[PDB]
Formats: sequence, structure tokens, C-alpha cells
Amino acid sequence: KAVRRARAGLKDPKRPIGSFIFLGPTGVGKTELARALAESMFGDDDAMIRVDMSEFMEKHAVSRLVGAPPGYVG
Amino acid sequence: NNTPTLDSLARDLTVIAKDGTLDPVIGRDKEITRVIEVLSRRTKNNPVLIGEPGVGKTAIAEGLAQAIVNNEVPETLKDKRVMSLDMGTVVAGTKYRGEFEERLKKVMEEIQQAGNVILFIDELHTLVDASNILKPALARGELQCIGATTLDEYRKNIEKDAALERRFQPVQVDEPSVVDTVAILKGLRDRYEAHHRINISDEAIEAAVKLSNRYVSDRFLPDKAIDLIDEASSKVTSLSEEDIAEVIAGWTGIPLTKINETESEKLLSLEDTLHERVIGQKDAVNSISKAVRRARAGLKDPKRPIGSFIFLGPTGVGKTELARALAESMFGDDDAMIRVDMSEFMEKHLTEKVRRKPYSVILFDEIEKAHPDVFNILLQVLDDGHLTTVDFRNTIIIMTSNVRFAGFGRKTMLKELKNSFRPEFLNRVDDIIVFHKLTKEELKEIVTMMVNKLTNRLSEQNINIIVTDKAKDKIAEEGYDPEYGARPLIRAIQKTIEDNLSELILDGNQIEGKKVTVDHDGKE
Amino acid sequence: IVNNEVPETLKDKRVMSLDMGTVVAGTKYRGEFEERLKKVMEEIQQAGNVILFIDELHTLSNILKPALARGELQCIGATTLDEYRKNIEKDAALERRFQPVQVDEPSVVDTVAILKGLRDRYEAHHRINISDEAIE
Ligand SMILES: Nc1ncnc2c1ncn2[C@@H]1O[C@H](COP(=O)(O)OP(=O)(O)O)[C@@H](O)[C@H]1O
Ligand SMILES: Nc1ncnc2c1ncn2[C@@H]1O[C@H](COP(=O)(O)OP(=O)(O)O)[C@@H](O)[C@H]1O
Repeated sequence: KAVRRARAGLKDPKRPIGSFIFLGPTGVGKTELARALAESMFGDDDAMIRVDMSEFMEKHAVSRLVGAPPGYVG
Repeated sequence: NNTPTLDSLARDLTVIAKDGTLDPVIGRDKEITRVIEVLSRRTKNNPVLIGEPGVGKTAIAEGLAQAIVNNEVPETLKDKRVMSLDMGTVVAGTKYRGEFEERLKKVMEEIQQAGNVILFIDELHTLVDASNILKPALARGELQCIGATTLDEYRKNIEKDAALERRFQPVQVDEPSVVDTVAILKGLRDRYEAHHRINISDEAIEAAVKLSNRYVSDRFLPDKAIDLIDEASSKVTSLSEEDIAEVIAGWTGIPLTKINETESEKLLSLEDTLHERVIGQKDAVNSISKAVRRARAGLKDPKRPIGSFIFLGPTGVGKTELARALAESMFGDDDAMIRVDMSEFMEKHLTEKVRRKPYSVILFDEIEKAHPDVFNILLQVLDDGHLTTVDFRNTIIIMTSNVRFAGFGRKTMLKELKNSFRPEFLNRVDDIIVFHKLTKEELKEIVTMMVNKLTNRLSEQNINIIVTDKAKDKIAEEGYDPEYGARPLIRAIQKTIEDNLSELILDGNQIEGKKVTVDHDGKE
Repeated sequence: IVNNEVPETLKDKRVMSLDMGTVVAGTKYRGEFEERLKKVMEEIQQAGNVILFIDELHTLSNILKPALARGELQCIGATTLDEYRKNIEKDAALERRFQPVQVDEPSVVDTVAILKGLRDRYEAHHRINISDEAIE
């Protein structure tokens, strides 16, 4: 419904197409469903942008998302 | 009519096209058409051919020159010259004011007054000093350019200045497939036969393509295959795969018999070539040979790695030398082993190595000590087969490991692995291998190996070392430890030989080929 | 070449060595050097049989391009890896035309063999005998 609402031109221009939390047990399909969506949109699983939050265990890991402040390395 | 300075320092491509000497350009019709439509623009009509080195970027400009001569271009281009301007000595006086801009403006005004030049500028990124001279002429439309650069150079230089992006349009040039490279070679065949006066078989073409794709990673098709077939037909009635393999042996140093052996005969002889390098560990060698045969039988998903093995045994008793034997046998060199450094995973709080060497054994030294981020990378390699692209399907993954009774007082390690690692990851290793604590006779056969590797090495100094088996036998004590064995022996061979002979012949005597016959004195 | 040991496919090739000092020697004005270069390149194009040797090649693409364009100047040269890493690798128009040949560091044995050959004319210059074992 979100994908169709986007391509139909009804999506609010200022907001992303959709944002979803997939909550459930381990090994139930909720990463595979994202992979299948990416495949259906781009023909390949590899076009997904995958962020592994387990490495972001510290607050300063946030620099990997948005960069290092002026004067800091990288 | 004429452009006297430009004609001195630019290779005229369209005249070489009319002179028939230019080689054919095959299959690049999409890229040529994209260049045509970019050139027809009114404003930013300057294509940049973006692609890896050697993929055919200049061949697009030469195909354009052919299209112009062959009247295939639209009428807007029917008469334009294509001039490959070389930067090499457009810089010539790096200190003086204006000496660069002098001859640059001279070339540019010649190109202006002869308003029918298309200029090809290879390594365009090297211009970004000149940009302030080109921007006004480009804006004025007098000069029309084809650039060529790598993608990373483009991002590093041209993308950063919006005023350059406001003048140049990117055209992606990709490395052709094996099929396209074959079609290229089959076109160029006749033109190379006319030079070498040798027949070139189709099987030699496909062999050259395959072997350039499998033994020369750091270079790209078609240039690899062209270079290979050219140097082979130089080395040579007709060309054949044996000459291709000989040239690959030249470029790699790999022995020719290792190169031209089939997959099957390679993996059949495998475990003998393992046994003779490692000594002992019969169960481990049989396990790894069984597992790799099972993988290469070809039923497994061809995107997944060839193997994934955990080594449990004590210390250094044979793990690393078995990994090096596996890399030597499966892929052709000890240099086919990559030792991963775990610091890369800590550093955020390998990929560019695999890019260079995809036929390699990947060794994880003591995976227990790694950052637990390593398991994300491991799982990603072991399930998808690719990272960022870099592809692991040809690699073998080896992960090494080393996993008091307060009282009056061969299966435990299989237990303790389960709880010492993430079991969801142990669900995905292909096999688990246990190394035994080696026997004394195996250890002294190692000593016969190392003493031979010293004797023949010393023999390069004309020092014909000779040794008595019983003397080596009675150094088998000199490093037998419950913790380790294949290491302390290395601190025995130099004391028992090198320093022993440093007392016995190097001083107070003199080195001669006779008493370097080590006779057993009854003790050592 | 002079032994005619080279392939029968190129016995006619003549090897010659170009020194910039000689080419500038006695030039009296600017551009005379460059035009003497251009006319010797034209003579090279007419002859077709030449092969040109250029030591200290790193002293050199464009000014000799008119005969590197198609490769009318068949070229052989020597350089150190230092004076190769920094320049000859760093011009695509050279990497399109040159091929590096590494000349190996020789063994002790080969160096004493070449010595005990070439020794005979240094004996001549000194009028002294060289012990072959003192060489080794
Ligand atoms: N409902 C399902 N349909 C199809 N395949 C599934 C389903 N649930 C799990 N799987 C399979 O098992 C794996 C499930 O991974 P997944 O459950 O997406 O990881 P997680 O949910 O723990 O992030 C995938 O390889 C997928 O093929
Ligand atoms: N379509 C093609 N037809 C014939 N030869 C080609 C083709 N594409 C590339 N080549 C060959 O590849 C070699 C390298 O050319 P190129 O990749 O343009 O060099 P560069 O690294 O400057 O881009 C040349 O010898 C060229 O003839």
C-alpha cells in the first residue's frame, strides 16, 4: 500500500515514502521481506542500503551516519 | 584549413580512420550513440567517458572517429576532426608565469578559428590549474571536449567543482563481459595475424580471456586478453593454449604444470600434496579434502564461498602450515593466503585485499580475540557471497581458535565451541576440524624437513651440509612441550648446527666441504 | 644485431643512441634544437629501419609524440624504478606505448664471470695481472 500510494502520486511530497518497524521473533521473515521489497523495486537485493545497528552500540558511533564534526578526523 | 601547433602535439584520429589503419571498434554502439546525443546538446555538450583503466575509453573516441569517416554520424558532425590532445608536455615550464597559459591559449585559439575540431582529452582530471582558462571557452562554445577519467578521480576532482560539472556530462563505460571480450578478440584476430603471420585459434582466444580473467586481477578486459595474445603470438603453424599458459607462468611466476592442470586432477591429488607438506594430522587432512571435494562437486550455490572451516587444536602445531598447503595446492602459491588483521574491526570504534586476490585462502587468526563485529562480516560473506563490489565465491574461509580442578584428584572441545561462540554462527560453518598433539616421530620428520631446507640453502654457499639421522633423533628432546612443538624446534636447529659449526669450523678452523659431514658423536 | 643473432625477421634494423648534449651542441638560437629534432624525426620516419636508444629516458611525450603517435619512433630505454614510479607510470600516453623490462640483480657467479672476461682489457690499461680468485 505504501509503494502504490507513492507511485500513484498521493505521497506527501515532504515525507519519505514510508517508515516501518518490523517487530517479532527471531527468524520470521522481517529482514527477508525488506530484501524482497528491494528486489521488487530494483531487480537486485544488492541495491539495499543495509545499516547494522549492533555495531552502533555506542553513542559516538553516530558519526558514521552523518560524519565527523569540523576539525575531527574524517 | 590548418592548425599548426595543434597538429604538432595531438594525434589526429580521423585521418588515421580515413587511412584505414585504425583498428575496428566492436559492440560499443550504445556508448558511441550516447556520445553522439551528448555532442548534439546546445550547452553542456562535453562527454566524459568514465570507466576503469583499460576498459575501452579511448576505443569510444576511435569508434566515434570511424562513425564520422563512415558518414554514420548525423549531419551536425559530418565534417569534424577528432584530435587526441596529449597533456604530457602541455606543461613544460612549471615555474614561469603564463608559459602554461601561453601555449594553452595558442592551442585554444587555433581550435576556435578552425571551428570544426572535437578534442579528446585523456586523464581529464589532471587539468584540475587550467580550469580557469577552459571554463570561459567552454561557456562560449568554441571548444568541445571528450574527457576520459576513472570514476574515483571524477568524484575526487571534477564533481567537487560545480562549475566543471556544469560543463561536462558523465558517460559510464563498463568492463565488457567475457562474451564481449571474445567478440573483440575474434574481430582483432585478423589484424594481429597480419602482424605476426601466425594463425590464431578460437580456443587460444578463449584460453587467453579465461586466464587473464583468473590470474591477472589488477587489470581489466579487453586489455588483459589483448596483451596476453599479443605477447604469446610474439613468443611464437598456429597459436595454442600451451603458449598462453607459458605467458601466464611468466606474468605470475606460478609453475606451468600448476597452471595447465585440470580442476579434477588438481583436487584428486590434493590430499597427497597436503600430507607431504604438513605431516601427520591424518584426520584433519582427510576432513578438509573431503569437504573441498564435496564443495567442488558443483551442486553448491556458485555464489557461496568454496569452504568455511574452524580449526580447534593446540597453538601452532599445524594449523598455519595446513592453511598454506591448502592455498598452495588449490590456488597455486603461498602468496594466495590472506591473513586478516583484527585491528580493522576495532578501528571503527581486507575488502581492498580481496579485490586484489579473489582466489585466496582467508585466514582469521584466533577469531576469539576479534571484535564481535567480525561475525556480521563473516555471516554476510557466508550467506550473500559479496561485500562492499567484492566477491568471495572463490575464497576459502578458515577461522582458527584455541578453546584448575580444586580437588584432591577428545569430545570436550566439540562441546565448548558451542557455548564459547554465537551458536547461530556455528550453524553456518561448513565443517569443524580438530588437531591432535603430534607424535615424536612426526616431530623429528619435521626436523628432517627443516634440516633439509637448511642444508640445501647452505649448499648455495657450497657448504655441502651432511647430517646423521641419529643426531637429529637426539635433538627431538630440544623443544618437545605439552603446549607446542612446531615452534621450539626452530630454536634448536641453529644451536645444534649453525652455532655448533660456528664453534667447530667457522673459527679456529676454516669452512670446508668435508667435516661439514655431521657425524653423530653419540650425544648430538 | 652485429652478430646477426637477432631474428631473421629484423636483421635490417639499425640501433643508434641519441644524446641531448650532442643535439643541443652548436645550436645558436631557440627553436633550432626543436627543428633539428623534428627533421631527425622526419628522417627516422623516412628510414623506417631505425631503432632508437635513449638512456636516462626520464629526461623525456608530446614533443616526440609525432613519432610516438603511431610508434614510428621504435624506442628502447633505461631508467631506475624511482625515476619510473614518479613519471612513466604517471602518463597514460606512455603506458600505452612502453613496456617495463626488469633487469635482474645478477649473482656473484655471473659477476665474476663477466669480470674475468672484461678483466683482460683492464689488465691492458694497467699492464698488470688480475688473480681470478682475488676477483671472486
Ligand atoms: N516467512 C518466511 N518466508 C520465507 N522465508 C523465510 C520466512 N521466515 C524465515 N525465512 C528464511 O529464513 C531466513 C530468515 O531471516 P530473517 O527471519 O529475515 O532474519 P531476522 O528476522 O532474524 O532479521 C531467511 O533466509 C529466509 O529465507
Ligand atoms: N570495442 C573495442 N574494439 C577493439 N579494441 C578495443 C575495444 N575496446 C577496447 N579495445 C582495446 O583495449 C585497449 C585499451 O584501450 P583503452 O581501454 O581505450 O585504453 P585506456 O586505458 O586509455 O582507456 C586498446 O588496445 C583497444 O584497442
